[PDB]
Amino acid sequence: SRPILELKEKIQPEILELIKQQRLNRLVEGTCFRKLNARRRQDKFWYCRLSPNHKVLHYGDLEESPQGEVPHDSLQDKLPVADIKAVVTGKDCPHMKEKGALKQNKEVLELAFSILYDSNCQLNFIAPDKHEYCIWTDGLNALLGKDMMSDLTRNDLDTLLSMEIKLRLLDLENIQIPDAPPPIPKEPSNYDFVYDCN
Amino acid sequence: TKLTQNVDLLGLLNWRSNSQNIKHNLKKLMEVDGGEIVKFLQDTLDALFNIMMEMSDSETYDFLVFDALVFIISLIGDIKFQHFNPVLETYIYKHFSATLAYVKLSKVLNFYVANADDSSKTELLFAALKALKYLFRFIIQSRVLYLRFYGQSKDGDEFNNSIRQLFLAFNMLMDRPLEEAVKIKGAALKYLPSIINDVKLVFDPVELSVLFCKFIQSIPDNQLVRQKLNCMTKIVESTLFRQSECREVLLPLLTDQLSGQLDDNSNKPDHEASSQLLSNILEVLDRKDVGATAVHIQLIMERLLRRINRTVIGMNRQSPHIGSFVACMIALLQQMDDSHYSHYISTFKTRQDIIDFLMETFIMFKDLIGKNVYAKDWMVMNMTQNRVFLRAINQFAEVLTRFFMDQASFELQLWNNYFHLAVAFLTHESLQLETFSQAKRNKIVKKYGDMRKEIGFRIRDMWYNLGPHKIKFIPSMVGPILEVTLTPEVELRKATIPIFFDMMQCEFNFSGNGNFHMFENELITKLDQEVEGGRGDEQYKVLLEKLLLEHCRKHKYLSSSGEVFALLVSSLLENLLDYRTIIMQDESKENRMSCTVNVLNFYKEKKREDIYIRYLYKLRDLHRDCENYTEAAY
Amino acid sequence: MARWIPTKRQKYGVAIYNYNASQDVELSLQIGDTVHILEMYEGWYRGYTLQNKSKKGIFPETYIHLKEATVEDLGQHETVIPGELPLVQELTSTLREWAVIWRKLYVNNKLTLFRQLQQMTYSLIEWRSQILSGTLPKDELAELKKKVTAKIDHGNRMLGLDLVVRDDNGNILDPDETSTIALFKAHEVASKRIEEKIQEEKSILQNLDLRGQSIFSTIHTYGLYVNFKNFVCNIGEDAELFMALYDP
Repeated sequence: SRPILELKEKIQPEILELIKQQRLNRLVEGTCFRKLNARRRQDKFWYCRLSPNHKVLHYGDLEESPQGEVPHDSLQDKLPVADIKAVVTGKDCPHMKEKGALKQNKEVLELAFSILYDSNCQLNFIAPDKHEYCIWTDGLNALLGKDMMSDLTRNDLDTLLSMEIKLRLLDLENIQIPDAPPPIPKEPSNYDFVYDCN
Repeated sequence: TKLTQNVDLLGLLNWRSNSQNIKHNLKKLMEVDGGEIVKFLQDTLDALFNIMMEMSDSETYDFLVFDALVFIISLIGDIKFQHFNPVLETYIYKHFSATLAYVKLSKVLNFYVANADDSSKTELLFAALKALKYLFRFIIQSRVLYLRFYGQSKDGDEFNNSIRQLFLAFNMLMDRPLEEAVKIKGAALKYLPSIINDVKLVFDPVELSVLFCKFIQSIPDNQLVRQKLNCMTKIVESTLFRQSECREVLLPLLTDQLSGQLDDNSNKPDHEASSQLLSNILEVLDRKDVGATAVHIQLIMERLLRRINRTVIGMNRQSPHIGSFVACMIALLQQMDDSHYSHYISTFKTRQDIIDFLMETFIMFKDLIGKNVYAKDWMVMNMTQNRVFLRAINQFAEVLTRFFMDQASFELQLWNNYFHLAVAFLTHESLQLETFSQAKRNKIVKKYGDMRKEIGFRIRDMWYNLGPHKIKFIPSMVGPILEVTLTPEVELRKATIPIFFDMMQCEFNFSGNGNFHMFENELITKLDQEVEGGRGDEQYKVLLEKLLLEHCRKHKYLSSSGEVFALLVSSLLENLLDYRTIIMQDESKENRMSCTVNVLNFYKEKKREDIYIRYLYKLRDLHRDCENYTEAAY
Repeated sequence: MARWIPTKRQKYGVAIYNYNASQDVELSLQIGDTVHILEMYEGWYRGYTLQNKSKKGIFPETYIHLKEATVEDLGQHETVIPGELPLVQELTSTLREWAVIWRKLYVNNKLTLFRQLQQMTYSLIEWRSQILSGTLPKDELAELKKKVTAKIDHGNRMLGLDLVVRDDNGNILDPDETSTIALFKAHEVASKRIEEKIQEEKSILQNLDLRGQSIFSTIHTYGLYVNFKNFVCNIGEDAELFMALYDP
């Protein structure tokens, strides 16, 4: 399968592309995110929609919406990407370094992500579980145009690559691909087509 | 499977040495276990047959052999013994040895029929009725065995007569009231065609057919309707592979029952049964080998179509098997030729009755295309229905052109039903519908082409044939024709904008007194609603404008007026184009109000007061979405 | 690159690998590009590709594993066994549309149906592989014809797609506009199988006894396979062990 694997893993471009596209769609659709330590009647649900323009983030101190996102220009409708330095994830989050009343507990370490914008104010966020957290940071890295850091993302990429190479190889069944590609037959150096083109 | 535990079986097999016991053995055969019976079914049959030959004169023994054999075949018909039923027919064709069992058994059963009201022969005749097929396989085989054993049947008259007086026993038994023997009549109807193919070996098909016809006209015509439906159905099942000699003698009587079923208000048992009739008869008549019937197909048309069409006036309800009846007569359409249609479809009674007929058929068609009678999964059946309805309406198109067109001095207004029916049918299965799968376009075009294309060109040649009465018809059809032009198809639309020029030219002739203002007004209206809907596209309006503009160049100054009006149309269009694209692009508020005030202004330009108001209403709807009591008030 | 000829003995254009870009109309050509070649050259072939049935591509014959087979494998008897290989082409086009189905099935988080789709997909590709040849008995051929039609129209039912009838022999004969009423009741058969499946997914994929009852309504003789492993009993003598079925 060595030539087959060469052929397969050489034509990547579109697979990670589509996975990142899906991540982007996930951020655009968005859902109710969690604030910090939503305890004293604080909204553990509030939405953050990536723009239809993909230029603003519809994040705002919205209420406990079990449905999910409510569509409007949120309490903080703007989050341009031109200034998004990064997102601190895990212990790197300032909300994970808080030792005051907002001290995030030990059950939010993987729910730790705060978008770096303005270099001082971080969208100190908490996730409902690991997978959507990884997807959020994935899509944000897609806004940064970098790699996807969900384990399930690499799952999707490998399985799509395997299925795709599976769904191409049909015709060369009963035939082999030499590791060195079979010799290109010497074309007639004259471009002369005795019968017309097409 | 070979060992036997019963004195009775050994005695009956050994009946020849047990001759004093034959009468007693013929009744003790009943208590023999069937499992033991089919161990020596062959020998038991040979025993009984050689009995009722060796003392056929003693009709007591023939009767008891009859009774015992009938009881055995009834027992073998069991699922346990349905595997030895092939063994039983093996005996029939091979191991049978009775040279007069045909005479003897046809005789005994003629007695059973002529004496059916007897309640001791009632069960005997019944049990003979259930297996009539088996019993006269045996008997027709005994007849031919006699033929072989004697070269020629000197009983050649005798047995075929025994059959004929059995016909007459049928007729006299069932001429009696239904109460005594309703179940006997039912079994006769059921298993009588089970034996007609048996007797096809040794009887004339036509004489047999008419003997049954006599039996069936010995019917008092209000007894066991679906049952005789079954009877004829099993009849045409067999015995019709030889079609041209009984088809023409039974279809008389059978269209008799059909026209009785036309509307007797008692079809409620016979609805599905008659549809089944139609089914099997359309099969067999359409069965290529069963027999040529094209002229008899036309006979069927002339004697069954006004019939069944008034009957579907009756069965015009969607909930029942209306769809199955639809399948019936459209199968008829399929199996049939315009040589048959225009023969008398185009040549019915007085023009008023035929136009009433076409009113019926056309409203029915328009009511089937609406609230379609499929599950939407029947694109196959959809296409079938399309083709057959196409066939029917084509025939009605020729009758329209040759009997109600300029041909007729008046009543050019079935054409309303014609055109609108055709369009409403035409308004499904479009290019996006073709676009479901990638092969879907290909699948349809290969297997069906584009039905829409024929539909449209058919209607177009009809339109060109209308000639003057376009004016007398334009406002009625302004709406539908714009839609058919909307169809994503390039070619029908390309042919259809010139039809727009056609009727605006006609109203240009009418513009001597008036103008196409009603035409263009309705056109504009429907244009508004339709482009709101969102079928057409940009290249589409391009085609529209190119065509109509060009055609009006081919015409005069008022066609230049119609040109600038089509220009207004195109402006309108592209306004709706970019309008809707924003409507389904931004989904903000402000851009929506932007485009809507623009188009509103455009109505203001065109003074399309009503629709102008309408989009004013949409716009104020936007403003009290925005609570623009200010703007909403304005 | 001379000598090009319009011919139809080449339909199965076959690649070798992610093809060279040897011509302007050629790429790292897809492995399953059965290319309808409009022009016949000895060492090369250019015509309507599988991805693009509207564009040529000059493909080397050293890479063209040309097959004379057309769509139907019985015209030149390309069938490994008559009356079957229409199955292989329909299954190929089937998976063609399966491509769109699943590529959408990830867009919508419907992963249960999508995964049962995958496992049916693996089952069908392996059945497809075994029936690349005619090795299985024609009993298995018709059985797998039935099952492939079943799963195909099962996907259609799940997705509101077309209905293919003529249950056996390529699902064409009835959809070959032979009649109306036979076709009518055949599409009635189609809806009957529609209801059978759409009611039986929850009966077989979910329930376990109704499926056995439905099977046993078709079969009457049975054999209870009893596999004696080892006997534990303190007898001290020769033991006769009479094993039979009992009805208390």
